[PDB]
Amino acid sequence: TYQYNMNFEKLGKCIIINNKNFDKVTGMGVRNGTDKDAEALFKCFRSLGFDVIVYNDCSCAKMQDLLKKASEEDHTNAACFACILLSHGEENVIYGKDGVTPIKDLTAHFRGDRCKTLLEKPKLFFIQACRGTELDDGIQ
Amino acid sequence: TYQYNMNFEKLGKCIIINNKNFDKVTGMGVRNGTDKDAEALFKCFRSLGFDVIVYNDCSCAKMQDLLKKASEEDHTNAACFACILLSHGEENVIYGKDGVTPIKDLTAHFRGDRCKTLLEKPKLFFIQACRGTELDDGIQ
Amino acid sequence: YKIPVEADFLFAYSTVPGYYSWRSPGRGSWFVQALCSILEEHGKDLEIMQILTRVNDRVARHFESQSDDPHFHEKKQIPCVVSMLTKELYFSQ
Amino acid sequence: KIPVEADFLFAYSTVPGYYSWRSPGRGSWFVQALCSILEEHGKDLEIMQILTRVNDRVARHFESQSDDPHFHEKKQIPCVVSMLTKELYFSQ
Amino acid sequence: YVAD
Amino acid sequence: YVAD
Repeated sequence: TYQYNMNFEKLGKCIIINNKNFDKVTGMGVRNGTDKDAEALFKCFRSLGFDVIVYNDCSCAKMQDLLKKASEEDHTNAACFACILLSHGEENVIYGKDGVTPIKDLTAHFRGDRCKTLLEKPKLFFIQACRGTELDDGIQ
Repeated sequence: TYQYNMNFEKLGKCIIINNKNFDKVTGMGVRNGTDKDAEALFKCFRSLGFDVIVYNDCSCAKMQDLLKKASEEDHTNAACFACILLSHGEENVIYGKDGVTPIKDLTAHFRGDRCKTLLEKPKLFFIQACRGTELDDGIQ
Repeated sequence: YKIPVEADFLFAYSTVPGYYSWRSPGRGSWFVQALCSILEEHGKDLEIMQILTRVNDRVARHFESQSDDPHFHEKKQIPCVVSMLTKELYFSQ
Repeated sequence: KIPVEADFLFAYSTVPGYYSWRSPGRGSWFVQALCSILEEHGKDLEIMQILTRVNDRVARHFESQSDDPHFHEKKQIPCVVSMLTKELYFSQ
Repeated sequence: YVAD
Repeated sequence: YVAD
């Protein structure tokens, strides 16, 4: 009707990528506290009914690999899909431990023409990272 | 509470920029059927209670100025603000008969710090323009 | 105390980043057709995001571009909403 | 036929071009808010409502505090991008 | 139809 | 307070 059908054996898979330590080359510091979030996110999404698995300090290749494999899994009995990214980031890109990779490439795998089992089902991405360097001063 | 406060003298301004004709030098063509939209949009937003103004075939300078002036007006007694854009576009950019201008420059005029009277109030922008050249083939 | 300067902004794009937007020289653009259609019907009784979600679905379904070119023949379109709103928005009461 | 780009939703911790503030002690602001709003209404509010509350919660309650006068008392607002075509509820 |  |  007007809402997504949530009538499935499973709610969906929730992938949580938690990058805390980065390669010396990347020049990015350690994201302390990122574990405090991951645990909180893990508990939260588990409570909603997600079958959540967490991946730590992943190389760009790794992250690409995971999201690709997952898009190739069979989501026929899943109500939806959810992915969470906790890392360093910049405009349009996210950091792996070895470098950066385009967010659009990580999410493209789930396009309808590339992941039928999730066709017409919500695909959720939560990203906690930077998107630039500008700051917000506030007002009044 | 959990809803934007709607108790104001008036709902607000609804600016509609209807670009149908462009300069040959831009290589853009007449956007036929845009008047239909403009006519529809205005009648429609008028019903909601907005004080709608319709501008036609604007230059880039015009669009900028037009919007800046609007942000400099007194929105104290208005529940919110709404702006509609009907023209040619490309990612992050919007055409004027003149040429091209960043959509962000147009909306920046209403930032909290730059438009105190519209602070804590919803600033809405509807945009009918292209954001690139890709085509969605579809599925199933 | 203070508030973000980017707060309370909402963008309703006829299409997603990097794609085309469809318009009928006689009927007008799809997105605008749909938007107006839904606003006539639920303008005062639905929350803004509700309206726009409905618009998204309408443009997603109902329409399909007809052209005698392999590239422009039978293509789809999906709008794109960007919200920085901090409260629910209703156009009445 | 369905748009291959449809039914996607992105909940960014910040708007394009800005910074996201994480508290090495309590964790990032977006996640804190997202978790609290979830572990309290996740089962009864539509997805957009939830995210709006996270936006508000983040927009208000938080405000940076660092030495660098240029990184002192800064604010942040999350960004939600939606291509959903139906309402989303995590139940029933 | 036509692209915009 | 740090940035990501």
